[PDB]
Formats: sequence, structure tokens, C-alpha cells
Amino acid sequence: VGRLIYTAGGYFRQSLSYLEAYNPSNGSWLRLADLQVPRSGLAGCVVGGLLYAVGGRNNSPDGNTDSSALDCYNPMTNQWSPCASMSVPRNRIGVGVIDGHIYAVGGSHGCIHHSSVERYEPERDEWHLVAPMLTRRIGVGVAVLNRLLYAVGGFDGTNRLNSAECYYPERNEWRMITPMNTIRSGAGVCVLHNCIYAAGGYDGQDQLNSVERYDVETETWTFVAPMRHHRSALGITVHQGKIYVLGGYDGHTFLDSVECYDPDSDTWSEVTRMTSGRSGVGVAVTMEPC
Ligand SMILES: COc1cc([C@@H](CC(=O)O)c2ccc(C)c(CN3CCOc4ccccc4S3(=O)=O)c2)cc2nnn(C)c12
Ligand SMILES: [Cl-]
Repeated sequence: VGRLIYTAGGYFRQSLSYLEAYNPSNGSWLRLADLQVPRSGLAGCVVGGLLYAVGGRNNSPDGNTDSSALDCYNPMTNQWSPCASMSVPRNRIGVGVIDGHIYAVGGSHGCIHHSSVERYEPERDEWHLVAPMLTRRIGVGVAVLNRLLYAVGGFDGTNRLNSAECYYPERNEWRMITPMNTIRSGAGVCVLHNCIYAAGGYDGQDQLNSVERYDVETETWTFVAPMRHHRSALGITVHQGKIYVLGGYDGHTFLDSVECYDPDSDTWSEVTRMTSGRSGVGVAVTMEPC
């Protein structure tokens, strides 16, 4: 059975509870069980075929509540189940999975911009802090390559960042890597082949269409073809060797545009529209439901 791209949550006028799944094999969207609590600025990931929604904030007519929540969606049952909450609320979070564990990276709680990082063990339903990043980062992009965790760009409370760093699990240690050529907060960050991609983002002045990638072997960042749309706070994932970017904000519109990147041709193509424009979604890929 094929795999779908799931988008959870996001923001349009207020934080959203939508869970919808796109099937690249046939172009279809399915609306699935809503999140129990609306949330924007969350991240999605998958472990053991389960979809997890991590952190965010409920920006609603009746207030703004940063989320420490971890919730688990089972495609086999179409149900959300609460898991243990994180140590702290983390809005505009990034996450990465290594060796079946979820790393929650940075994000904000009110005016607190976190450098802290914590790790979730599904088999124990427990979170534990690990070493903090060298830098406070909200709107941080996170990717995993070769069982190493990367935190890329973001906003430290004062400046948006071109900096990036790498976490070495067996040393419980963060070290800076080569900075990007572009300042990016709320970029989409993912991995494809031996490269970390950083797509779009916000630099304090503009939403960006540029895309660059870090080759871990050469330790250098290189720009590739820009996206068709400028976008910050986009969702990003990889499905069958291609990068998909979903939604985001372009300084004018909350985008419904979904674009995909073919690395072999260095081209971006429009592939579908989300059912409604939105930014700050969580995105991941897993099996079709039921
Ligand atoms: C301060 O303005 C901005 C901040 C960010 C950054 C944070 C920063 O650099 O200060 C950012 C990064 C990541 C995420 C998820 C967000 C929040 N989302 C985008 C903004 O839209 C809203 C608005 C209200 C609630 C939630 C959202 S969001 O879609 O979750 C911001 C991105 C922007 N893009 N355009 N503008 C005007 C931006
Ligand atoms: Cl926000």
C-alpha cells in the first residue's frame, strides 16, 4: 500500500486542527481525524508507522497558548492519542527522528526563545533533556542525516540566523557547521541523498524563494533552483526521492500551493493545491489509513 503526505495543523486566521493526507500516486486529498487541540507552529514526524504532532501554539479568538503536547495519530484506526508532554511549551519548533527517538529542538514559550533540546522514547512514553544547542532558535529547521541531527537557521530573539549546528548523539554535544549563504527563519529543512536542503524562510525583511543545500562530505552550501513561490513557515517532506513543499506565507497570501523538486533536472513544479491556504503546518509521510 502506498504512502501519503500528511499535513497537520497550521494557521489561517487562527490555528487549525486539520489533518489531511495527499496521495502523490493519484492527486487525491483525504480529510482525516482532527487534532484534539488546534495548533500552528508545530512539527510532524513518523516513528514505527505512527504520525506524531509536536509542540506549536493555539492562536485562537480567546487567546494564545503555547503547546508542550505530543500527540500520536494511528492511520490504522484514524485516531489521535495523547502522549507524554514535553518539559516546556515549544512553539515554532523543529523535530528530527534518530534511532526511533523524537528530538524536539528549540521553539518559543512566550518571550522565551529556547536553546534546549529534549528526546522522546516511544517505548517508555518519556521525554528527557539532552545537551542544549549553542544558539537559541525558534522557527528552526531540523534534519537527520547519517544518524546526526542538524538545526538550521531560525530566530534567536534578536536576529534571524544563517547559522547551523550538528548534534552528535554519542558525545551529547552540539558543534557549529558552516553557515548557510542566506539568513532563514521558518525555512523548510529536509534531507535528500547526502545533502541537507534549506528552502525558503523569512529574513526579517522578505519571504524567500531561494533554496540551498549542504553536502556533509564537502561542508559547503550550494544554491539550487529557487521555488516558484516565495514562502516562509512552509511544510516540507520527502516522498519517493522528491522534495515536496506545502503552503506557507509570501507576505500577501497564506498559500495553498504545493511544489515538488526533482533533483535530477533541478526543477520545481506545481503538483497540487492544499484544500485551503495555510502556514506553519506539520508534515510527514506514512502509510495510507485503514
Ligand atoms: C515576525 O514576522 C515573521 C516571523 C517569522 C518566523 C519567526 C521570526 O523570524 O521572527 C516564523 C518561523 C516559523 C513559524 C512557524 C512562524 C509562525 N507562522 C508564520 C507566521 O504566520 C502565523 C501568524 C500567526 C500565528 C501563526 C503563524 S504560523 O503560520 O505558525 C514564524 C516568519 C515570517 N514570515 N513573514 N513574516 C512577516 C514573518
Ligand atoms: Cl506564532
